[PDB]
Amino acid sequence: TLTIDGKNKILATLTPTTIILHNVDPTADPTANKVTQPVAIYFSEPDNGLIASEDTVNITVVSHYSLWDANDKCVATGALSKPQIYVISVSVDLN
Amino acid sequence: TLTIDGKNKILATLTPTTIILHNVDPTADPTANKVTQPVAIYFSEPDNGLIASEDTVNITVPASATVSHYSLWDKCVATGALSKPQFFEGIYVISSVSVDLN
Amino acid sequence: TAAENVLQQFKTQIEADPTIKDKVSVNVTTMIITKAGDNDFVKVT
Repeated sequence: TLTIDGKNKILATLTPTTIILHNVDPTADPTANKVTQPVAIYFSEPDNGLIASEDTVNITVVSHYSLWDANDKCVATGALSKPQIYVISVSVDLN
Repeated sequence: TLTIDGKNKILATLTPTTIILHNVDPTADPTANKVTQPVAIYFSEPDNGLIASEDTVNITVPASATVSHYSLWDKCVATGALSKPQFFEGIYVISSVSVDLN
Repeated sequence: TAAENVLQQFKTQIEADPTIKDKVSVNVTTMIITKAGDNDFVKVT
């Protein structure tokens, strides 16, 4: 049950830098199923346990996604709004 | 929906050096209601998005005091309620304390 | 797509840019562009 201060401490170090979309869920395996190419994404400072993207990235061509950090390690995964150019109209939360 | 790698990287940066016991709930105000003095605690390396203290901790509860909660410091980073309150003087034994993201 | 005002528009867009504002400097009076912070390479075309 971390306090807000601890959560602010935490999220400051978890800094993703690129996002890749997949036709199949990459949570089981973040390597295969890559449909797009690395697209840069930027995030603001943490606050209340939330970090939000600074700009709505535009990706060229899936129903899934997978965040990556600067050292080729996947840090998040999940499914998109709808299967199917895709516009990323996104934040990371500890709640 | 962080992966295990993200949880491990995140938890490696928590460095709670000491613990303090409180009779009133410290979540609303962790600075007041100090029952016992700070006691050093040690934490292991993260694994599967979880950490735990490497060894037991002994704390001297002052006279005619009661313990209800605890708070970690290094600044404060976490708080929680003890499994059961206890009106003692004596030594209160804290086994492994775990912090989890699951 | 509509002289100082065009350069000021460019300067504001650059300084509000998510990435370029971090690592490029702009000054206007004519316009000038140089390094900012650590960045070692910059080009304009």
